[PDB]
Amino acid sequence: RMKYRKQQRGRLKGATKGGDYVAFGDYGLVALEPAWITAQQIEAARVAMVRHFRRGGKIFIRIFPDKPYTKKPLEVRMGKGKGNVEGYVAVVKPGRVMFEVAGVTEEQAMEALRIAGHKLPIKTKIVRRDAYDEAQ
Amino acid sequence: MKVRASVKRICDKCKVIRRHGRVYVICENPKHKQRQG
Amino acid sequence: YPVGKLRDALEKLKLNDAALTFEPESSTALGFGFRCGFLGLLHAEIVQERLEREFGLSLIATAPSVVYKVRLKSGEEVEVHNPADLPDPTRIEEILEPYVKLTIFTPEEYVGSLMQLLQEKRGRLVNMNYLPGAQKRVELVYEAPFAEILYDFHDRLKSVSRGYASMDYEQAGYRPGDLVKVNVLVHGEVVDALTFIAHREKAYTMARAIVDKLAEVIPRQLFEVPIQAAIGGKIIARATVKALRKDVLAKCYGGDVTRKKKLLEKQKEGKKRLKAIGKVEVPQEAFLA
Amino acid sequence: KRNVELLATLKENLERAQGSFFLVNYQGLPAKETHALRQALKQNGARLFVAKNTLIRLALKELGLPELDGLQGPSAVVFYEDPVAAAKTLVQFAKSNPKGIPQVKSGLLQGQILTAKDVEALAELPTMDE
Amino acid sequence: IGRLPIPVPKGVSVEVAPGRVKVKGPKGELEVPVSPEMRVVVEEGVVRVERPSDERRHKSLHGLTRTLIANAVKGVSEGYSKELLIKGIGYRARLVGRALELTVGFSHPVVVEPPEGITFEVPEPTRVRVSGIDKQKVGQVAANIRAIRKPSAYHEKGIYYAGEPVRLKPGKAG
Amino acid sequence: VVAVVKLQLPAGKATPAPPVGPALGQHGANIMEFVKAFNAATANMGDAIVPVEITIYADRSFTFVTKTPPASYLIRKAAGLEKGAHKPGREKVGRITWEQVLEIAKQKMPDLNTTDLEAAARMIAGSARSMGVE
Amino acid sequence: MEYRLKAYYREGEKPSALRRAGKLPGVMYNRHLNRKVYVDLVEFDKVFRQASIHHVIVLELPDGQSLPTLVRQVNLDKRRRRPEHVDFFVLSDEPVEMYVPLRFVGTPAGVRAGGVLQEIHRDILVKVSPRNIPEFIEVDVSGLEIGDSLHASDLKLPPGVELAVSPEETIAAVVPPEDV
RNA sequence: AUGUCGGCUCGUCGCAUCCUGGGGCUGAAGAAGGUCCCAAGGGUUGGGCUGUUCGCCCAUUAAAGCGGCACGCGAGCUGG
RNA sequence: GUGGUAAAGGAUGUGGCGCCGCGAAGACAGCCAGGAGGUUGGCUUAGAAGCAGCCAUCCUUUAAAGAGUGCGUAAUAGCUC
Repeated sequence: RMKYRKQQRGRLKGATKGGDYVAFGDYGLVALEPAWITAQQIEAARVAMVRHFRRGGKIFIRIFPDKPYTKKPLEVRMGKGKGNVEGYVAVVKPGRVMFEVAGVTEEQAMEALRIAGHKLPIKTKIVRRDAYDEAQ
Repeated sequence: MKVRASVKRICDKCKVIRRHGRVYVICENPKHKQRQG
Repeated sequence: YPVGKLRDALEKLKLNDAALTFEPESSTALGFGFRCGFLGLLHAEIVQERLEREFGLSLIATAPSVVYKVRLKSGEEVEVHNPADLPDPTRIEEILEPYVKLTIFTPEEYVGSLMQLLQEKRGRLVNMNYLPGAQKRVELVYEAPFAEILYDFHDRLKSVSRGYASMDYEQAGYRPGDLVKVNVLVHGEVVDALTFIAHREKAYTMARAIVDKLAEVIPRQLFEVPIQAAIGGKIIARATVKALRKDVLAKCYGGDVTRKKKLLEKQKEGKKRLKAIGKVEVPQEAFLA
Repeated sequence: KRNVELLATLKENLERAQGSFFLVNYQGLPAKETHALRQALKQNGARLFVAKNTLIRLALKELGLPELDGLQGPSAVVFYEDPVAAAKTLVQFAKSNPKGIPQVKSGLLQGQILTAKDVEALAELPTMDE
Repeated sequence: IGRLPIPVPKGVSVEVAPGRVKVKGPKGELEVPVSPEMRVVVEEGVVRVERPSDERRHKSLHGLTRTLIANAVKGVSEGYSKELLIKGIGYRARLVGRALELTVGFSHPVVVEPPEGITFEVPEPTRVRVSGIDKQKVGQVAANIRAIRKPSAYHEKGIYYAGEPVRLKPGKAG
Repeated sequence: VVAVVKLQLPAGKATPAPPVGPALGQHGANIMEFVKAFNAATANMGDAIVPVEITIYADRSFTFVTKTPPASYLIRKAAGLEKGAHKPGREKVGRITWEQVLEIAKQKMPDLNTTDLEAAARMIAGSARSMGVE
Repeated sequence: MEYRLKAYYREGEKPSALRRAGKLPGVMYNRHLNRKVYVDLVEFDKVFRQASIHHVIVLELPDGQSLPTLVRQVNLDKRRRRPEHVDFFVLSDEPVEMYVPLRFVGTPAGVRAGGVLQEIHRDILVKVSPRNIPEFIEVDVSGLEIGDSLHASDLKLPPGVELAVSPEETIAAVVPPEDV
């Protein structure tokens, strides 16, 4: 997990549309139906990837956790104001592209992606360097 | 051996089969008799 | 194994049949001699049932024991080993076990299926000579451990070869091999420990068995004591007994998640305070033998 | 690619360098069993391509290029495509004649050939072991 | 392609009828029900089945038609029959008259009559094969008599078809 | 009987207890201990797999004049190939030039089918699979 | 090499309707020599994947006219992939937007033994090369070992005479998988 | 004014079955199993303790089900 | 009987799509028969003389070449393509 030194502790809640694009090693996943995504899901992800790639294959990470998440009580009646944290979601609106080479050749990239992105809340699609981009 | 979803073919010689709204995967090996229905 | 009463007319001789007496192991129930189980799987059951519903009373049925001839630095080797004399490895090295080499006469191909079974305790071949006379039958010789051949060798060997040929040990020439130690750490005060030998690391398939005894009705209010298999390294198994507790929060059926929170500390803080006075005293009651 | 490109091309390439090509039904023996006769002229001399094992359609239309003007004494069915031409045929042929005849049950019946210039006779090939 | 040309030599008396084509051989009149939109005509020995259109239905049914009528002609041509092979000493079998002896349920009045064009050739309890005519009711029967004790996934002991080598699992040990 | 079956073994030794065992008496062989003859014959020729097809027969066939060694390891024997005894044969034991390996085919091509023209790099080039030098 | 049927329209409903027809809207533009031109997808899309394409020069043929050009942009969709809007840059005399594919063909030393991975970094570069553009710049290295990453300095430029880039800059890298 | 726990008496219902049936698979020889599938027709006792449902505990038994039903049922009881 | 109420999921459902498959010197499934000889060890040689087990990337037949996938085991042996 990660997110150290936030400057606040109660972000609101929005979400609707945006994103990024390119592969950065060239087999990355990319989300379709957009959602929060907590760090737990990430440890599960990069672990499924790792253990499938000979426990060391090269996984660029990707997105990263930020907005705090909280239920607040235990079942206590709401009234008091909003506090505590336990989730720490990153937001992934569609088109965000998780970055996952491993030089691991062809299918294993694909398959490790199958597991990994299937260890996650949202339906996803597998892609790589393709329609390209350039500027300066 | 109902697994009522999944059904991923594994005996590899395995046959897949629809029939009466079901998807039995019949294999020459008995173990693989998966049935999502 | 008797449970209790020793001697009691050591009915050994009786009438013919590979009799047995004396030479009993201790560990945690002496029981004097542990013989009375020669020949096939019948002579043992028959005799055991004989004095049972004939003369003898409620007897035991423990398995076989060993010796272990460790080699403690500055002289040791033997030192008379006992299912409790475990002096750790401070005795320098080990070298204790009866590596007897028997001659199996398996013909046809009973070897293939048997050769794998003989691996009960890391065995090996010595002289593989094709029997003469003609064919059918055969021969076999290994160096298994008399400790891994005593109990469960014939009834299992006869099934692997349809029950053909025979088998006879030689009990000659000692050996070292891995042994290890396994002691069941009940609650946390450690008692008897039972253990075994850990020779070659076998407690595993036995640890998660002897320990996870479900706890002989040892709940004690709400001790929750965890029964772990303390052999000789941190922890091997992990058997924790269930506590008791009381439907404390069963009268405040109302609102406010604060009320049901108070009637929870008295039960949580208390359960711990108890984990000090008494521990666990559940030995008898038909041990998990 | 699909057409004459994979072996097919060279198939009648070197074979055309000669002028006395031959054919046989040899095949129907276990790989070793007629491996034993998979080096007849190859022992009788060297560099033979006996039992080339192309056949009809694969060479039956490619026989016209070859300009043997009709090697069709064996082209149908099984056809070893064994060239008596690779050797200078004479004494060596017996080393392939005994090899396909003496062996087994129906060791290797011949189809025909184009021995010499004119096509070899179906019987005369059988007739002239040497 | 290979969905139309049926050979029916012999001396057959096949003839079409409104979706209910018929066959008359040496002893059978074995029926051949079919779906009319496919439809067939036959002459001499050539047999001319036809495809109304190529949605998957009509093609697939087409293949039925050719197969089923083919089974008609081949079927009545002899009086078609299926091989069978009991094995494993837990048995006996005998023709008896118009039902089979059998002997393997140990309390064994395991009687079994032929139904129809079926009749039982009892040649050696180690064989006992059954005559019939139409292949599919031959199958209904072979299935019926094979319905009693065929598998023995450990050691061979039961009724069998022509015979697998018969897959096994290792016995009690070894 | 007719144990004249085909059963290869290891060249040049003595007690064949690890290979024989059920490859002799088991089928219906006879006697034992032509250990010496295995020495007396094959301890000499070809450290390149020189086993004599224990032609099963009355009185138990004898040794001497096996058939031939075959295998690539006869067709290119001048080496040994101890490598891989630990690991998957990294490197080493692979060169006495291309050349001593070829000159060794002048007599390392005993009995084989009819006879092909070459037993060097038109077969040692199958030892290209067999060895380490592809 | 392709063509590019011209279209008058500018901005409105039309580009959307055309995408509904499968037909990239696009641009012909160069040093203020301007026109708006509207490509069809599909084959022009294979063309698009032809790698040298979107890099190496591509020709296109508005009605019967001929022009050379090399793509300056491709607006992607974000909601999904697929290109939304191509931008061309036809070549008059001097082009400088040069978007050159590299072909480092590393000699073995790291990936095979130490297991370290040769991660591509910049993939493709920005140099200057008027109508003579070199294809695959080839910078072999046996420095796969040690976890070094050779920078931009080492390319040793073939007659495409310029490094626009600030010299020496991790053009291609290796990263340890678990450090050796 | 919507008499609130528990017991009795009566119940009927569903199935996510405890038994009874019917079948796959096995690391199933047989028997005893394990485990999932189809299965609601019937059956699911007698006690000790406590207000207790709950829970352990004796004796077994084919089993000793889980739930609904205003935590079923006080214009019908008891009221601990 | 979807319509006349639910997801991750899996599915040679089915209709139609734009690429991908012809090798009439004739593929595809079925076949028919041959599936290789030196192609046989590195360690285990208890077996690797492939398909116990921790590398074998080139020549023979060229039908193609299985460095060999598969049964299997002491290997082998006899078995798909």
